[PDB]
Amino acid sequence: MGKSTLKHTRKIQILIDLPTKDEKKEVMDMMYQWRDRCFRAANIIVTHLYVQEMIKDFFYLSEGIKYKLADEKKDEKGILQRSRMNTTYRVVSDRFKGEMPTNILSTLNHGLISSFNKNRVQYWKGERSLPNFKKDMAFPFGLQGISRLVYDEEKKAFCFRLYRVPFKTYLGKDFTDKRMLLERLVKGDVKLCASNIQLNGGKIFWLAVFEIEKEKHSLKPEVIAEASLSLEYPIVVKTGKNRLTIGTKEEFLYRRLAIQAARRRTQVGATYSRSGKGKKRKLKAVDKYHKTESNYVAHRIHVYSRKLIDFCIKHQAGTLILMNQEDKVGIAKEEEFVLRNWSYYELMTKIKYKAEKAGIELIIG
Amino acid sequence: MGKSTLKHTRKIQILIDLPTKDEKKEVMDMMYQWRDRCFRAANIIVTHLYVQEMIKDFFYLSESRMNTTYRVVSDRFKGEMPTNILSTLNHGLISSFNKNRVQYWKGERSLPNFKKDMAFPFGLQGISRLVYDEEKKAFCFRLYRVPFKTYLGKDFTDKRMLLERLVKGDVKLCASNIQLNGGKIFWLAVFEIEKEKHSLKPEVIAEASLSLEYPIVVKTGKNRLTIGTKEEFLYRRLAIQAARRRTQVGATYSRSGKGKKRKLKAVDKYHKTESNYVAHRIHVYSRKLIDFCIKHQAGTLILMNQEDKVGIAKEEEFVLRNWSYYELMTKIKYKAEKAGIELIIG
DNA sequence: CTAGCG
DNA sequence: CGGGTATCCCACAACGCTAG
RNA sequence: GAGGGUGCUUGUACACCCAUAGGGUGAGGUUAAGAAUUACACUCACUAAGUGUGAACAACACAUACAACUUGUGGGAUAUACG
Repeated sequence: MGKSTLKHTRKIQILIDLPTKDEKKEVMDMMYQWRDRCFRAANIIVTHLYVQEMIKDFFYLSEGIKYKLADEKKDEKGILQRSRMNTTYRVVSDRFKGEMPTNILSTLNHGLISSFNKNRVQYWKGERSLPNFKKDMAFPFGLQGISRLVYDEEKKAFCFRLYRVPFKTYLGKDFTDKRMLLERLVKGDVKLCASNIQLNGGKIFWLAVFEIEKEKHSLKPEVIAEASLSLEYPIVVKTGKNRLTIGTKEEFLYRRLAIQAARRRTQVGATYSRSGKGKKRKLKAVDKYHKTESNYVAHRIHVYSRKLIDFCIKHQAGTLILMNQEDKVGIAKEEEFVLRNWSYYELMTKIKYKAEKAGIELIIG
Repeated sequence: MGKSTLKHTRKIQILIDLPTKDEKKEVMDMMYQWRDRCFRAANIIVTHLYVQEMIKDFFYLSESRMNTTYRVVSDRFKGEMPTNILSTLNHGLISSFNKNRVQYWKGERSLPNFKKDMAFPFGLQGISRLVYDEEKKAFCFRLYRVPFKTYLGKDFTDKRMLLERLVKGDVKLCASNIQLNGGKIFWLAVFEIEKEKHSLKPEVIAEASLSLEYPIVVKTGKNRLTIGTKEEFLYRRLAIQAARRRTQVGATYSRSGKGKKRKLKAVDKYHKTESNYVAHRIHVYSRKLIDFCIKHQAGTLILMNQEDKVGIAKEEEFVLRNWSYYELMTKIKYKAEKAGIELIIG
């Protein structure tokens, strides 16, 4: 049987549940410590995974031995004293024990070794650099971190202990969207995957990864929906005599160009702002647009994707084909403006995963 | 007390100085083999040097410092790879590791690794017979027994002048690089140029003029530099003015009877800080003009009146007005006297 | 509840 | 041409069990 | 008046607020000058924001309509700004 669930990530805001300020500050300092140690750990993992492969390659070219990475107790030619994943986990645990819980490591190391194997051939060949994990990386954690999850009616918020630190859930005015999903996890009706935890300027965010089941619709795959993507009209869709124009040039392209105009306005004007105090202070004004472009284009892409899938659903268009997308990709790679200003990879992945969630099969021509 | 010599890097195109195309093809494929060898060797030195330093953390394997790696790579690619290049590369990698050891310890930065398309390093010994050829109308040299001819084309940039001073020896060359991008051979050279003491030459004429869309624009020979732009100087003006208007509106609707000073101190402060803002802006612009004069050894600076009558003027506000503004001229004169620049009112 | 191992 | 950085494309992941 | 704060996260307007926030500072290093002092797109850091109760810059409670809500990690790539 195939996977009946698709992964999803929700942003639930969680707040430290301690009565006083100094205890909250202690928790927050401990979590900044967790983030910093996790980033150091991830660097350590990728370096430690790069090193022994070069040891293998050096030995191979020196004396032609087919050395391999495995437990020597199970392989004659192996160079490692235990399983490789245990090697990286053990070295990182030894270097950083007693500061952050070891499940951050036991869930980070898996993610890094899984990706290193798939980038192995390119690291041997040489078109990729060793990842340089950033300091704002969210530290991942597993289900061993959630315990005693319950609904406390005194506070009307979900309460749990994330590694011996309590947390109430600040769902706010979300009594229908995620309030149900966590209730589904208290009593065992939804599955929670190993999640990530963000820290952004005094607010904690629990990027919970669930497994949302598909939605069985009244779809007729014989009905075919034709969509055309352009930087003049974002989405144009056909279904027999039914057509919906999704988005406008003014709303998407012209807004994005105005936003870039503001960013360039500010970059030009930053030269004569408060100087003599470092680069960060001068470029505070352009820090303001840290992620404004990405967020606006992201929301517009999401709205277009949802409107298109709703178009298919209301017409029961069980199969969607994106017309002539190969030609558009080809011509776009030659013109800088479209590639920079026509986010087609994000729109493509959004449409693919939404259509695969909703049961609409997507074919690209 | 920084280093008296500055380092500049130029990207120049270099061709094989050979008559037949087949010879060029062989030379270029041999250079590609060189690049592959340098890539593998560099990865080996970085990883193995990391291993040797971090040995105590490598317990999970089965059961000077330069020389071991140098001999290993020498037996690795002897004959197929100029050992001078390998020695330069090993020196570079060990130096970089020494510089970044502290960051390597803490887990701050992972191990920097190289690529298939890295430009291979070479010392001064690789380049031989660096002479400027008139018959071939370019610069020619022999990189590891291989003659090579340089291409500048219709290059009006500083590359030709740098090449002339280099072949004349006025500029020292440092550890360079050779890159193979898009079927083209390029030379990434690093030049050690002594910072000649800049002295004010009174013959240099610097013309300072105001404009309608640049706060200060200054001309000096073929070097052109503008200081600021109208929106930059006007943003803060509009911002403070809007703040003053809004604060006035709020105060008029605020609680009265507590004193007129408590009501209009915000307005007085906004006007005063506007004046201080223009003072600081003139200060920075004057500093930039002085730096422009210094950077081109301009001993004489003259500010053009450029007033005229009617024409295009008398309608536009001519941002920065005219040289009658908030002690602008007196400040340029003071800073020039501090720098010894000749100032003649024009 | 946390830490180990593949 | 310097880091640093705003975005684009493009790939991958988001464990599972046992024992003190 | 742009821009922001609170109103779960993102977008649009929204009521209450902050706003010279492209500002006000603080720390370290470097540099120039006889000094005051200046300068650094050097590095780092801090400081404003709904209403009520509350001595409180403690805490708790209440706090918009609409659309969206699969996000993180990494690499490759170009561009803008400045030197």
